[PDB]
Amino acid sequence: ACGLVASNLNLKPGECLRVRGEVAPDAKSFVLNLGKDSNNLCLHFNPRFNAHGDANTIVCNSKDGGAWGTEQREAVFPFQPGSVAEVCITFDQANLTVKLPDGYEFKFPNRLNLEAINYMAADGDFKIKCVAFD
Amino acid sequence: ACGLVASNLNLKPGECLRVRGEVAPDAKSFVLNLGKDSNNLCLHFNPRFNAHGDANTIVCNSKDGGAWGTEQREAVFPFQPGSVAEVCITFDQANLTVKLPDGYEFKFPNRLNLEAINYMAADGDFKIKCVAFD
Ligand SMILES: CO[C@@H]1[C@@H](n2cc(-c3nc(Cl)cs3)nn2)[C@@H](O)[C@@H](CO)O[C@@H]1Sc1cc(Br)cnc1C#N
Ligand SMILES: CO[C@@H]1[C@@H](n2cc(-c3nc(Cl)cs3)nn2)[C@@H](O)[C@@H](CO)O[C@@H]1Sc1cc(Br)cnc1C#N
Repeated sequence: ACGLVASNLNLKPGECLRVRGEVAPDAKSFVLNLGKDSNNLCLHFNPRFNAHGDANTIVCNSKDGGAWGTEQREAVFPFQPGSVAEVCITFDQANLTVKLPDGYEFKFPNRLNLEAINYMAADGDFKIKCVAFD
Repeated sequence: ACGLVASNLNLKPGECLRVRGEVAPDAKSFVLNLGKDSNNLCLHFNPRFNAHGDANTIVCNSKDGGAWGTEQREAVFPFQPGSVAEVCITFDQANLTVKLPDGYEFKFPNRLNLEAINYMAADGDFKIKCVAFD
């Protein structure tokens, strides 16, 4: 975790986390992690421009006691090298809902049953401009 | 800090950090810490409504290897219990500049000669709602 790390977030079900940043002009990939701590992530949100054998694909996963879950890939890639992008995340007992920069929404299943999200971390080719907590 | 803790901020000289939060309805005092880590703070920003023998006074200090420096007190207190408040902070080699909710500005000397601020923490009667980087 070499980008921003925030802890003690106490983000509750139905509350909105908003992250705005600028995608690097030569971006390969970037990451937003949410969960309890670095080893227990309800969401690893990983847009891949050209990385790990994916092109223009969002890969999401969970991490439970340091172990990756099953990957989920999306049908849409509303990111552009160089461009500002905002991502909004909420959750309930069943899913996280991720709203992307073109307003497209997808759900990622809530695997860890967290009562609250206490940890967020950013990494890769995305410079954070702001974060809002409900 | 029961409040938000952020690390890897990489805030550079001349960049503006904007922190917006909610002052608790019955607020006694709150803290914003900036520096290298919890033991090495270029700014401990401590508005005291009624705490530690101060009434409606901003106390600022530095912390160097765990040691509190010489306290600085301000003549102005533009905070109200049960309100939103924003503080904006920048620095150079000589001083931090703190801009308060009514636009009042004061300087606090840069005693640790930090060339980046990597650590922020909130504590006490203030819930961080938003953080912006320039
Ligand atoms: C390559 O690693 C990635 C992981 N990764 C990316 C990053 C970073 N990117 C930046 Cl930017 C900064 S840090 N850190 N770890 C992660 O995205 C994971 C999600 O399932 O996929 C593969 S590992 C993996 C997991 C499973 Br399940 C199956 N196959 C593979 C692979 N390959
Ligand atoms: C009381 O403690 C405070 C310190 N403090 C406040 C908090 C918190 N407030 C919240 Cl809300 C959450 S955590 N934690 N530690 C700090 O503000 C310090 C600044 O100089 O003054 C005194 S200690 C001190 C330092 C010096 Br130099 C001289 N006298 C004293 C005292 N007393």
